[PDB]
Amino acid sequence: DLTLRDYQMEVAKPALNGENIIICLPTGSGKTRVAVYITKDHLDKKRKASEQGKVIVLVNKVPLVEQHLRKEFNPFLKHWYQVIGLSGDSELKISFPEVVKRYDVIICTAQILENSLLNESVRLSDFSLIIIDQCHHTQKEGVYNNIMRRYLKEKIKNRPQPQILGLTASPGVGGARSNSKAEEHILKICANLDACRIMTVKEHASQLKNQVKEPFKKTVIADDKRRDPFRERIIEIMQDIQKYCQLYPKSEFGSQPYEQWVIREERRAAKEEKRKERVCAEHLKKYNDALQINDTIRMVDAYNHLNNFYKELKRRKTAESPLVSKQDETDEFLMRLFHAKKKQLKELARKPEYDNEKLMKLRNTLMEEFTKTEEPRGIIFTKTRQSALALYHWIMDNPKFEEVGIKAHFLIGAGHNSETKPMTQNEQREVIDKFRGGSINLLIATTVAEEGLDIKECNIVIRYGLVTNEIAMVQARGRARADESTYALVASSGSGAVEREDVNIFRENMMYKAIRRVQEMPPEEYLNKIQDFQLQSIVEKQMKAKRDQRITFLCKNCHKLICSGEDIQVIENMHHVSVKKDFQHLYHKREEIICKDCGQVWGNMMVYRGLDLPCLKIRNFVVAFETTKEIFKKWGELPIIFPDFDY
Amino acid sequence: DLTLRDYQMEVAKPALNGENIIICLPTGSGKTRVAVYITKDHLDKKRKASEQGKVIVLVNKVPLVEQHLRKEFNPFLKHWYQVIGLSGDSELKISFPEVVKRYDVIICTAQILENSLLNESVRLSDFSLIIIDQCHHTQKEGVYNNIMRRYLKEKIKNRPQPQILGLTASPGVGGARSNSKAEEHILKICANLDACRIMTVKEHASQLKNQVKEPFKKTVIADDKRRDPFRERIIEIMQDIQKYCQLYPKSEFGSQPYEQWVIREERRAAKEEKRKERVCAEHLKKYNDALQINDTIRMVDAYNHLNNFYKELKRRKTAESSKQDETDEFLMRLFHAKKKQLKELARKPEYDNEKLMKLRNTLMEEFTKTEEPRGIIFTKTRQSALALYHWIMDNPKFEEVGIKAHFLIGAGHNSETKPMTQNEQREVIDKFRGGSINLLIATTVAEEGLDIKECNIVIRYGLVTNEIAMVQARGRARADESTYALVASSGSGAVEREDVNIFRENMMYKAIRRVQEMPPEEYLNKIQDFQLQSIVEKQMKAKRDQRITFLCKNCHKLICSGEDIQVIENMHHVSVKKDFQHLYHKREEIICKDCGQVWGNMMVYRGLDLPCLKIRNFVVAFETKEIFKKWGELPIIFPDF
RNA sequence: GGACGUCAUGCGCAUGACGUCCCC
RNA sequence: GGGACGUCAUGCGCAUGACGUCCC
Ligand SMILES: Nc1ncnc2c1ncn2[C@@H]1O[C@H](COP(=O)(O)OP(=O)(O)O)[C@@H](O)[C@H]1O
Ligand SMILES: Nc1ncnc2c1ncn2[C@@H]1O[C@H](COP(=O)(O)OP(=O)(O)O)[C@@H](O)[C@H]1O
Ligand SMILES: [Mg+2]
Ligand SMILES: [Mg+2]
Ligand SMILES: [Zn+2]
Ligand SMILES: [Zn+2]
Repeated sequence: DLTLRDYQMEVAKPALNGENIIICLPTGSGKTRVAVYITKDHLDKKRKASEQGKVIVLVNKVPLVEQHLRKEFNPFLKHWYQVIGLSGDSELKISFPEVVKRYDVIICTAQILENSLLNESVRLSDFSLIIIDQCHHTQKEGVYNNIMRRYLKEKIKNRPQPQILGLTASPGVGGARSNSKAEEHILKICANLDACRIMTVKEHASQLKNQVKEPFKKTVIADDKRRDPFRERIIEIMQDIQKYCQLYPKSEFGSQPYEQWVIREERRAAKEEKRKERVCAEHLKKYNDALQINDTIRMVDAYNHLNNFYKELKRRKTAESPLVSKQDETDEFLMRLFHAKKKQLKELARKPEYDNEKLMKLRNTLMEEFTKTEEPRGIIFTKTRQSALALYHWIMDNPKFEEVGIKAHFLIGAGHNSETKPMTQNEQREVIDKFRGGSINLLIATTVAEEGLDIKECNIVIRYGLVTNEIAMVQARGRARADESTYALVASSGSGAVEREDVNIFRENMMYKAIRRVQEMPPEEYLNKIQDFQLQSIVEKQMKAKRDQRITFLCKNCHKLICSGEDIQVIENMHHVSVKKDFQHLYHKREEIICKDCGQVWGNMMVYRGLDLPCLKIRNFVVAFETTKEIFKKWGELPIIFPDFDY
Repeated sequence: DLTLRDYQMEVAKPALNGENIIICLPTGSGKTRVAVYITKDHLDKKRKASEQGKVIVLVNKVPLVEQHLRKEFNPFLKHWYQVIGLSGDSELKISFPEVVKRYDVIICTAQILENSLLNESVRLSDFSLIIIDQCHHTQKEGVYNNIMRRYLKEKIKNRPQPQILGLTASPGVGGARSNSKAEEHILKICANLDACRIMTVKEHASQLKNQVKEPFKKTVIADDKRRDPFRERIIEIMQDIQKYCQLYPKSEFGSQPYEQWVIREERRAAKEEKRKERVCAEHLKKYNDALQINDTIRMVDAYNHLNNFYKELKRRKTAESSKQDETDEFLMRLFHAKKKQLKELARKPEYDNEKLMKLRNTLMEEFTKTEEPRGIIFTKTRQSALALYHWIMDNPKFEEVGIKAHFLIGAGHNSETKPMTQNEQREVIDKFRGGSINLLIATTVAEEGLDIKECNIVIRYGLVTNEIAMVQARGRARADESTYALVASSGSGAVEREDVNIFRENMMYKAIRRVQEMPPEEYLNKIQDFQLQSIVEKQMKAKRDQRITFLCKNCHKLICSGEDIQVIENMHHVSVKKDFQHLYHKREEIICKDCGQVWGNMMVYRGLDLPCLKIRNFVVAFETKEIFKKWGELPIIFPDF
């Protein structure tokens, strides 16, 4: 039984009458339900005018396909039309061109559609309604914009195109600081979705107000005026290393500019055969990491970060199943250095009084807010993955949290480009569905929790010194819309984060005023501006179309002669491997492939057709041409390509 | 008779007792008078302890040497000590090492002292008090910081140094947006001047308040909702050119990103022998210039900017004693077709910019409050100063109500507008205090340092820079019933940029209040750390600093080899081949014979008429091609003629 | 005329963190 | 495991304009 609330109608009306539009409805309003109502209405009128009704709903996240089916599309359309959900995760034995022709309502991740459009074929004439979910991403080189680039390309050259629905809560300002540049970004994503209007709940605003409960805002600041024993004890150690190698920073200890400098320094050193310098630079990064860990997490984690790093070196340096020797002077210096000051750090880390202030501010904000209701739920937005896994263990090892009600769990990302190891797509469901059950009470999450996914309503949402953009700001507030909701920001004065959130509050307020002006804009003006942005949106692709249209291997640490370019061959289209048979002797094995001479990590052992072969990563070698030298980050940056192992 | 007011004392006290400090006193308080009182007090105590008293007062501007002498230092110290003023403008036949030894009070531009320190020699032991004027410049690779880098270098290695006075009004925040990074910048320039404290008028704040009259603030915004006929008529013309060459922008018309794009495009085109493209890109810049001129100045100036540009091409293309390409004849005709329309449209006063009517309105009311009022208009570009002058001239109602105006621009030779002489700036500024000139239309030049008369109105005409210059500009208006106005348009972003500076200024006062309240063990340890890394910042620059054919950019002809070019003096590069006489033409200026592109200018050197060549106008071809901006960017150096 | 520095604005590139999608 | 995209922070470079200095 497919109703709409009065505000939902007001926003939908022009889409029901065929106009391409963007829809701005807050989190908890039910923007997807408006999509459903529009697909049906659109499709019914094509039946009743004896015509084609094919509707494709694009998303940016695999769980949103199956979530949009179960909870919105199937219940209201499966029994009248042919509905399907697609993704890369889907195991179908049917090509996408077929799925177009066999189905009426196609929900899928936008890249599935773009993959087909790349190239019997698929094209945008085949659909009559394209609904883009979270359309603020229709921007730059995003998939959504590449789709729309084609649509717009056809429009201008035509002198039979589908209808386009944009779905979002807040379109954004695109990092701008001026009300002029707010307009310009709004108009730009209006222009990318060829919208005849951006659409907001004006006439039924009072009704919307009651549906979504706006939370109570706080900014709990931490003036770090405590003594910082752990900091001081580390900066000592770092200065002892900086003298040893004679590499002096232009930057504060425990900060980004230091981290950038010390990484540039490790590279340069490695390129110039200066082991002593790079090894110290490598170690100096880990110490710098431990400082900023001490700023945010508990200091036992900072300690552990170092302890584990020096534990790893014991395995890689100590031999097993005769040499000049792996253990260098520089290595033995740094190892001893840490082993000397270790006990001090450990016994200092277990003093709870010198743990970070932010943690006591977090503790305080939790304890009061988890004692207002008998069944409360909440989220902590930490910045790094490690800080999620740590704050979990912080809550575990702390009986007062558990006693008052808090049973917590971390919720991180999926990627394989982090030093912390991810969660599976499936493992995220396991938590999030436990969260709505009440099994898990408190999500400690990275950005992952901010957009899209259906997470239970929250009584508290804590941004633990995390600020990103205006969009994510307002998304995070949307996650807390239960009774007596609270949106807290727990930063320190030294961060700059209180002032960055305050700029986002200014930006958000610009965004509402840029929407109010593009709406009030006379149509001759609006038309002429949108056409101009679209004309230059196509030219932005032409400049990238010119951009895109454009030896020996040595151990970074000890500079040994190991491999030629001819010795390396690709497996599949990614795993590069060596084929020489002297090569057996020049590496060692641990639990992982390390240099025999120096114990530097080279890669890992794999199996391929019952053969134990060595994988080599480009991280860990200096490439020598002929003379110029280089460290490349990923294999694709090299100039010559290697042949496949087996032809 | 050398007094101090009660606030001036409070601020000076620790300097009188020998402590290195920075002094923060508003514009109109008399910070220089505190320098005078400190030099005398310092020098008197060295006489009376039978010892060396040598004091060097560094400045950043040549007029401030002669101004500090006349109006502060000589009247109170010439009759008791040996006072002198130095600069690069000074015509002395005496080396600086001598001037050190012969004089007690040495006022000079800081580079004079650094030149000597570079290298009987000069060094910082020779002075006992160094007073740095406008010490907020003691930053980065500024001269003031290179001086202090040496001072700090000696300090750390010593295990007999002078006292150091920092003079400023507002030290700044250094572009920061966080109260954490405000502290960090304050501490950094505290650390560069080795100050024991930043010093502000707290105990006698009420008295200071009365001395300096704080102006009434306004932000007169212009919602440009008018029709813009001139704009539309130009964008038409630019689209006609963009189709012709097939170079399409990724940017708005009449803006910076367009200007950057269209300059990158002219270069690329010139490197790749694509005359058609570059010539259009060159012309497209001039059209883009005329749009942003239309945004700020009157539109007759935008028209004139184009007319004069196409007039120049008539001289360079028409022969005397084929040059005209298809692309050239296309663009020329194109302008000649749409010309009369632009001219007759430009003389319609109703379609001139709104900001000008907002300016007009803000002037007319504020120049009718007092019978003798004075004021300043801070425009952005030099052209917009010279234009707003002519705007006020050609407008009898300004003159009738009292306004007699004049422009006040810069000195440099790196602008498309031609400068004022050091002397010409005095001629205006001293006329301004006389009442001969009523209204200065100035670039940034008027904001810092120079003694300009007090103002009833100061207008920032869509100009915003940093917090420092903001507060400096407010300082220029401290007469009775003073007003500080900002006249920007909603499309600028400038109202919001000034609002960030207002936030930044407020951070600055709070960062000062915290470094002052900071316990000394903490303050010491932070200053020593910034100084330690300030020296390392020089070491990273000390590694940075320690690191073929010539073809006409337009027509790509073979003109000169590297061997054909020889330097005159250490700057004017010139060709010596004698086929070379034929390949250029002469106008009123050296142009290509084939295409009429400007190559340089004719000079005389030992009675020889020789051709100067600028690197702007040639594609350098190795064996790769390149356009270099200035000769020093090339890899091989040429011998002297 | 040359060199150097500072400020504002805009553009581009790099590093790190976070997230996503597609493919094997 | 590879490729692409986006977001945040930081750093670097180039362009335009304005200003200053020093040496010619
Ligand atoms: N017209 C309606 N009548 C009744 N319930 C509705 C209606 N629209 C939406 N809902 C309910 O609200 C839910 C939408 O919540 P949510 O997904 O948070 O909104 P959004 O799509 O804005 O994020 C639906 O799943 C449904 O349970
Ligand atoms: N203690 C004082 N007694 C008398 N006049 C003073 C005193 N201090 C300053 N002045 C006057 O103030 C003028 C200097 O002010 P100004 O240069 O505008 O301030 P600043 O040095 O802050 O730029 C001098 O010309 C002088 O006549
Ligand atoms: Mg929903
Ligand atoms: Mg003064
Ligand atoms: Zn090795
Ligand atoms: Zn030529």
